[PDB]
Amino acid sequence: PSSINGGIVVAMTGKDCVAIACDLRLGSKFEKIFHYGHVFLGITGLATDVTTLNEMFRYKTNLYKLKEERAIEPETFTQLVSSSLYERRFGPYFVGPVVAGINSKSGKPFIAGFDLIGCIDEAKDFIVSGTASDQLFGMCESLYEPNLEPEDLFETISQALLNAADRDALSGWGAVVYIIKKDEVVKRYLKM
Amino acid sequence: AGLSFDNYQRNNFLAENTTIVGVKFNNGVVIAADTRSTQGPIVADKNCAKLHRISPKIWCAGAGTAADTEAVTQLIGSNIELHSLYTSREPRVVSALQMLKQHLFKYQGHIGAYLIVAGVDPTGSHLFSIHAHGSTDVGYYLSLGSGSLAAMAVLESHWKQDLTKEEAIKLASDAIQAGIWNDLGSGSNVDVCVMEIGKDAEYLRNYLT
Amino acid sequence: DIILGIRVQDSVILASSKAVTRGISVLKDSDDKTRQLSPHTLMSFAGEAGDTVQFAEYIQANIQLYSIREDYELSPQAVSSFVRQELAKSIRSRRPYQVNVLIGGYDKKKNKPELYQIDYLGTKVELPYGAHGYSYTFFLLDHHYRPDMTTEEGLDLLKLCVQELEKRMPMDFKGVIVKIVDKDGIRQVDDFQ
Amino acid sequence: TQQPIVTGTSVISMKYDNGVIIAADNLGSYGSLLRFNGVERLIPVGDNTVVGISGDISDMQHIERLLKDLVTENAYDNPLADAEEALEPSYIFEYLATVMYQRRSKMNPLWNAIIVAGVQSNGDQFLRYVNLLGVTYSSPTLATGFGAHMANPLLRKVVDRESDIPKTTVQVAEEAIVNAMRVLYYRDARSSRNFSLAIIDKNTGLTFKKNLQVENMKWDFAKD
Amino acid sequence: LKKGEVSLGTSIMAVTFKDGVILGADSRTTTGAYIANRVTDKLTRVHDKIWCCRSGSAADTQAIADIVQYHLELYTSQYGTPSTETAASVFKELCYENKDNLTAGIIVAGYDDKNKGEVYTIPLGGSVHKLPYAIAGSGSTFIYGYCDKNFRENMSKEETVDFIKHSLSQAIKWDGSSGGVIRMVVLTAAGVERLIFYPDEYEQL
Amino acid sequence: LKKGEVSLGTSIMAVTFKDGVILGADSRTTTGAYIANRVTDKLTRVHDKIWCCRSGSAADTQAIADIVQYHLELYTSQYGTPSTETAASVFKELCYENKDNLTAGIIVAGYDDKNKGEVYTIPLGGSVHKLPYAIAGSGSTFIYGYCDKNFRENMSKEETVDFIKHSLSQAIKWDGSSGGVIRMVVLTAAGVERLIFYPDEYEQL
Amino acid sequence: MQAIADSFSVRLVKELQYDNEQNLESDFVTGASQFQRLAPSLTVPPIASPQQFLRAHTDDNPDCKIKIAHGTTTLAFRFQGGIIVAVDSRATAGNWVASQTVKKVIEINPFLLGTMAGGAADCQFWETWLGSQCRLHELREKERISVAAASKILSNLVYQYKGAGLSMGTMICGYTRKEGPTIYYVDSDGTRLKGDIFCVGSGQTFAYGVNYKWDLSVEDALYLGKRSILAAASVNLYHVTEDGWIYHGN
Amino acid sequence: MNIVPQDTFKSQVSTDQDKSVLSSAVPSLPDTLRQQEGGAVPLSTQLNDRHPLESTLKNWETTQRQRQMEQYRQIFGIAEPMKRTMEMEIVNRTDFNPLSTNGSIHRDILLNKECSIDWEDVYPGTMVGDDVHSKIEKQLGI
Amino acid sequence: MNIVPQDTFKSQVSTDQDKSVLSSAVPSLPDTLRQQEGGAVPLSTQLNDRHPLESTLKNWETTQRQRQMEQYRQIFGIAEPMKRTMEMEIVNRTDFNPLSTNGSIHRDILLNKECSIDWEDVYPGTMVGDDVHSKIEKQLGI
Amino acid sequence: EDINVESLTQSVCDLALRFGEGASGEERLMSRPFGVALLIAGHDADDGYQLF
Amino acid sequence: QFNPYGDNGGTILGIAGEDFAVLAGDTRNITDYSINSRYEPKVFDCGDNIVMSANGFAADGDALVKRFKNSVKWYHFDHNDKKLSINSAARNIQHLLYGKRFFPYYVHTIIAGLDEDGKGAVYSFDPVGSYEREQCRAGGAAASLIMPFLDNQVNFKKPLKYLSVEEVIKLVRDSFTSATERHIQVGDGLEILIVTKDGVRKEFYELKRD
Repeated sequence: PSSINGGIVVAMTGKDCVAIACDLRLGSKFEKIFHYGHVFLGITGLATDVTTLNEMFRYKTNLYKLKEERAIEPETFTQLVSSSLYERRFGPYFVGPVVAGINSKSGKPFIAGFDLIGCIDEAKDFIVSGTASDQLFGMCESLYEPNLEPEDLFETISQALLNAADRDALSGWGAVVYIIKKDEVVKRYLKM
Repeated sequence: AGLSFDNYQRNNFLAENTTIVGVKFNNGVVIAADTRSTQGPIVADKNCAKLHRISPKIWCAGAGTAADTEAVTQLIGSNIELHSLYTSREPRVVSALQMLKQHLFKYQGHIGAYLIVAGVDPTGSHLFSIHAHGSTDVGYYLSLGSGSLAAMAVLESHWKQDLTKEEAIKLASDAIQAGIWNDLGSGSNVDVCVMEIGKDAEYLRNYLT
Repeated sequence: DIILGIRVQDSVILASSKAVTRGISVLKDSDDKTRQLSPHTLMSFAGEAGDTVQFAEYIQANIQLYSIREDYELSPQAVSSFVRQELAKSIRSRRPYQVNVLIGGYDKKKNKPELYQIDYLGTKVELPYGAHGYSYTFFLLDHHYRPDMTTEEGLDLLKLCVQELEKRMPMDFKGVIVKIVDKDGIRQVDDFQ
Repeated sequence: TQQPIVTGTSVISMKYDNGVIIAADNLGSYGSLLRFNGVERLIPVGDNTVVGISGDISDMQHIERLLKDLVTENAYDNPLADAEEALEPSYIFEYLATVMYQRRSKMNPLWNAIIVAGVQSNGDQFLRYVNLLGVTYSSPTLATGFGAHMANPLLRKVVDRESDIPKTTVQVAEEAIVNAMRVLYYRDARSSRNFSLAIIDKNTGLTFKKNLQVENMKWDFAKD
Repeated sequence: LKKGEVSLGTSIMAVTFKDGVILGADSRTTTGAYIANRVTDKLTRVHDKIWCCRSGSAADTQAIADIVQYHLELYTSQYGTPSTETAASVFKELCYENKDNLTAGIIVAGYDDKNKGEVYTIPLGGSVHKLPYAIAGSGSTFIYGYCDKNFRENMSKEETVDFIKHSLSQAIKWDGSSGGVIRMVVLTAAGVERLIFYPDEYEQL
Repeated sequence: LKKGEVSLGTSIMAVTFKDGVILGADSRTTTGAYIANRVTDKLTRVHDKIWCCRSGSAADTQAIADIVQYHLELYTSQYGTPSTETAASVFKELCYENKDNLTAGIIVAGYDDKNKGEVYTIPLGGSVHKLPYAIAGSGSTFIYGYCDKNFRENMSKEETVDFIKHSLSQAIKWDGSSGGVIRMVVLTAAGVERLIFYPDEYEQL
Repeated sequence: MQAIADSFSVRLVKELQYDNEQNLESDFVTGASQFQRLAPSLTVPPIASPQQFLRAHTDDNPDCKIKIAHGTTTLAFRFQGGIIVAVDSRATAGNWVASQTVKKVIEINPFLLGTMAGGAADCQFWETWLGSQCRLHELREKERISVAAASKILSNLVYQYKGAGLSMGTMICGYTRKEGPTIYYVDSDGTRLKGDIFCVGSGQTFAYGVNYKWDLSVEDALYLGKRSILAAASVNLYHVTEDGWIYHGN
Repeated sequence: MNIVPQDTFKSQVSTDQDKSVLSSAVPSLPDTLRQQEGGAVPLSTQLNDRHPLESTLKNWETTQRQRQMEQYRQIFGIAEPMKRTMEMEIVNRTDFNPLSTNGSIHRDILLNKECSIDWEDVYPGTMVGDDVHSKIEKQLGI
Repeated sequence: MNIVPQDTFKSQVSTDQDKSVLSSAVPSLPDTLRQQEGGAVPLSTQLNDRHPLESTLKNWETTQRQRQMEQYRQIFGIAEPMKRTMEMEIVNRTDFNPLSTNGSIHRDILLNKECSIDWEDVYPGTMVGDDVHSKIEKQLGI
Repeated sequence: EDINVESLTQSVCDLALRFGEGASGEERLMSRPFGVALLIAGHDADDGYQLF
Repeated sequence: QFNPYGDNGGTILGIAGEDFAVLAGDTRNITDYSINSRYEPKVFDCGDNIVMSANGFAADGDALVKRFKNSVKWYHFDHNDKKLSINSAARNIQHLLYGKRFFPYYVHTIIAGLDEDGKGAVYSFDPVGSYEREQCRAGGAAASLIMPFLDNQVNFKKPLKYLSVEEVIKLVRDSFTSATERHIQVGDGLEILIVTKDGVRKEFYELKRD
């Protein structure tokens, strides 16, 4: 019940939309995806570091909105995450973060991943984080197709998560999926 | 202040429980790299830009810890921009070399960045290699990365003093191509940057494929 | 594994815990850490895994061969000496293994009970009482032991020792099997400790 | 064995249309000391095979003894020992690879990397590699040690696939080998300027060249 | 000394002669067995007629040499041209005070109107020794005898050039970490003269 | 190689000249920094005109030399005087077949009517090399250059004596494990000649 | 005497190490005697510390790791109708597709069953070898071997190699006329323990809730075993009687 | 031409490697009772934790003899080692003293040890199977 | 003339070494509540298991400044380091901004860091005692 | 798999050869030849029913 | 201490059809980041319509294949040239692997052929002899990428039972092309051996060489 370390995060890009999904534990709270207005961050790894990073980024994004008088864009948030991670060069957090979002002015979807000291990997297709399943990357590679509609993208990412969960730990596995458009965000739960 | 040492003991307790070339030619310098980015044996990105810009006419490419390379390059670029504004003069490659050398020596090799730096300034064209511990060296042609041996073989095969711009570009492209073919770390594309005296820098993304 | 033994005026009482290996749940009712060497000599053993059982069965086979060959029974002293020799021999060319044996017998030529203890290095000591496997029962034995105690008083002292042992062990300690060697041979106390 | 003491650096080799070419330098090093000059590391076996050995020198001499004994035992009570019952490169390689794997399995290995080159009786080219672990493989170009990292990229530009073999003449292959040796002398600290070369051709037989030196060295741009 | 650090496996010589001093070195920088740079210049100038060669850690020696050059510029702004002894003292202080953290050895060759050419050696540890001639590096061990049999006081310039060329050719021949071209600087009252000799010349000596 | 074992930090030379061969050595045996024996004789005779010098473990080399002498007596009982090549082959076989358990290196100098003086060196590992001249030991590293500059083929006896004396004097001068007197054996068609030179003679060369 | 001359008459064979008969047999040079040994020959590295070598080289990237048997719960118990053996049949998944159902119970012969634990290869190999030994014994004595004898044979075998690296834990179950039904547990440490109820693997405590009496019917015993496995958690069931084992599946 | 004994480690093991003490009930397994080693000595324990000098001492004389035979073969020919081995085999084969362990005088003469003493000479050294008949069976191979 | 900082380890310890957080009930003991370090941090734990580069990084600039002052003393005399130190002391002494942590412009001019950036500049960085009055008390030494 | 009847018969005959040199070159094992003859009746899939 | 093991990372895949079997492998032989060769086959015809591959340390796999083929020769000599069935071959290979229990081969072994009824059969082995019959198995560096591709393409989606030889060959080629695009150690070439009642057929395809 108190063991929540680990997990997986999958981010994918469609046509004028993005999808970010994470695994969720069983029933009888701790979700690994957070948002800062219209930028979504999913963190895998040590749970205490995940909570610390979420609190720090909420702090920084609130101050940024108060000063700039506008919400922060995915690229700027990516750079901020990179610099914050690099600050702890010799004591780094045991985390793998993934960022997804849509730029307001341009409408271009954006996803990125980070290493534990902030090296940025900007991918045009998808990002997978976590070490729960080794075949999850292969399943995402086999299922992904460029320029998918939000319904098709949701189906693809949900199928990838379900297939990864089937050949892995079971009896309580759940998923949380976010479909992000320029003006609409949909959050869904998968109990399969 | 500075880089933090917090959670060092905690991390210890938890633990207890690329081809880059640079070529000089008669009126400038050329730097070239491959575009394959890997995370272990997995190809993370088939089109990655490894050529970085310290200043409009001073470029570099690195190996080692990627985050360290990027951070050090950006810090030195900020220092170079401020110094150029302060002196109202074009930045010199020697100044960037001095800043990089002293910064790397301060950290006693704990910043894992190995660099090739090429540039053009009012004093001429310059090419340097920089080691993580702070040692620097000068040369007419340099190679770096896991594919550096094949690229160096190609460079030693077809290098001469009187090289034109086109010959230098072809030689750098061939060295990167050899690293691409014979090294598992490289393979996708070739990025080039040509810095010629008296002209703007020319950045060629995906020069070959 | 814990073993205890008390030599009372006319007999020897040996108590062995009916324990089991770790990681596997077993339902059994038998004394697996005791071999009858001769109709008037019993051996209880404690220690590590099957090395000890192999040694005990080897000793039993040798003693049975002697009994068949001579149509005669070795005295407890000779049996203990042979066991000590074999235990010393078994570790002359290998890393020593944890083993501790209590040999209790009734000599009919002398008509008296005898008790011996041999440790893992092959040290044989003749004792009025002994134990192995306990991290104190020594003081309880010292204060409440007399050479001319009867079998009943020895059983009462053994029961006190068992209670003292069980007061500092979990319920996983199922119990102790008790056997008595005297002039009529070897018998099992089916009632209690 | 269990540690190298006196060693040689690298051997390189390639196939061309009508035969094979192999080459190796003439140095035996003693650590950082370039102790022995004049060590022959190409061993001609028969009229059709050349064996190049890199690594421990004492083990190399042991292998030379084994090869000589093999040649002698082939001719034992054999009238046509040089006409039709002469040793083939494949036979020699099979024996050597068996020895290498057996001595690896004994935890008593021979610290060498071996390349066998030659022409079979039917005119086919033979070029194969074995090492101290018993790992064997074949390729149109082969090299050991530092050469494997620098000579192979240069040689594969001439012969990159099987179909390139019929298009490569002896002159082009020899020039490529010489240039690779020059590059190795440039960039290998345990290398020597003196080297030996061997050409095995299905028409002209075996040509063994000794006392070859790296020439045309561009030591001119160091003035400034 | 540091793990994964560039070392200086060189061949260094400095000889005092009648008209001044000559400093000579090879041009090879290696990483293990791979030659990282075959045309490196090892003759470091800290003042117009005060030069040095370095051994040990490359980064530590470069930092020390930069600090020494800065110190000599500060001294020159006050009192004019420094003596070779002053530069040697500064080198010695920097090497000795940091010997627990830095690995550095320095050969210093200088000329001045008062002392007329001097050589100092500072091996690992930080001690200083003044000598008529000095050798250092991994390849020096192979020419200890030859130099001892062929050095004379007050040699001419050509004789000193020949002596250094022969000694460094032998050092290159026997040491795997040494090779390339031979670079020399001649410091006299006339000025500074740079010389280079190529392998095809000295290998036939 | 064995813990607490006597090592051979010597200076060994063998030179072929017009009339035959000369083998020379120093006379110092040390245990760490203490000199255990300053007049030791290092010229080992395995046959009337076949001599050797040893390096590495003293016990292993002594055992190997005794076995070789016994082998050569057996050979002489059959076929007469053996050649230097045969003795070198026996030494090489003994050293190579036992290289995992014994540490031994041997320099062999011989004379015979057919080959007229030969030198062989068997370094650690067991390989064999035939050379016009050979040097070995801890003090040899300091005379690699000098010998390379002063050896000529077909020298006279006196010139060879002088060359060996100078080289070994330098080796003694620079090596702490070498010292004492210089002992030489001259093997020609005339016979065997033993020579000794004292420190007060060769230190003034 | 001429054999001595041949021994002293001559290198190549010595380097090939083929002068030894064992090497020739292992490489099938002189025939197929290697596949004709009742006691298998096991290769060891010719060094001073084979055990340390094996332990270091086994506890370290590709799929070339030694396969470990399932840690799934297995139960065996005995009643007046024979023996009930129940194994949770959840199959682990990897980069492969199974042709049919994977059996976690080894059928030693039509009368003996064994349970896998620890090293899968060790259990399979040595239980097949035990089946061969039992067949030879029954041919010789013209009578079915008792469970005690087979368990003792396996225990002696594994004890001879104790500490070398073997890892196995098995339950030998059999019904003979003389002994009735009998269950032994034998592991790589040499322990040989006769018992009435055995629960091995993860969740053994939950499955040890066996409602157990020596008067249970066959159907009641099968239901009890199935329920115990479900409480520990499909289930594979075996009923061993004097006439052999019968596989039910559930 | 070996000096220190080599190739002393065992390359393969089996439960029936000791043919003289094989169990009659299970011929693939050894008979622990007739081994008389204490009953708790698996063969695997003999493969580890040995004194490094034991193998060198146990095979020293055989190694020296083999080197002598190889030298004779190289210098004299095949016949000399053949004759030495034949003499030694003849002497060793016809000596059968079940009540003694000392070597024969003729063997010592052949080995050139007439006036030589080693620690093997000073220190030359049950319930089951230590009688004359066991030695008869081992000698005759029945 | 130091390059790498030296003499960084502490030679003596005491329970009252940190004078600013001494307890008022027991002046010989520190006040753990006002320390605000988590309440479970003994001083002894700070003497072991430190990153070896932390002391070098923390004292690098001071070491370089001391070397520069020593060079000035050797070459120019006592007056030059005296004046540099006096200027730095005057600038640092009269700056008191309890609501800010950034350094002054004049300090950067004196340190010749007008157009220089390091990681200390990029990364310059409770329930009890983090107010203006604590800084006033520390500054005034009352 | 089941062994062929002819293969088993060949193995038995090879054993019987042991009064001389073995089939694979083994040394002599018996002092005299056997004094018994065998009739081996078998069935295999390859050759049906066989009598040897 | 001397390390007797190495790594020559490659990828193999065995699939059993209705009346055929396929065993494929990449032909790249590498050491660390270097390329030893671009065409070094690892799938061999062992006679009697049995194909074998031992991926991992190349020397151990070559030795195992050599021993198995010699044993097959003696089996033909001693049993009137009887055909060796696939299950008997699997048992022989299990014994060969377990004979090195304390000094194991550092390989993963796949064999393929036709069973007694004519159906395709594939057997997979652990390094010390534990073996099982399977419908499909991938091994090596890129198995975790090849298996999801086949699982998405096929149902074990047209069922595998009704696929033809050409369709299986196409699926193998596509999966290996994807793995070559994603994995640095996979490329150069792909070789496939197909076993049917008519025998063994070889096919070769080129892969990306970077």
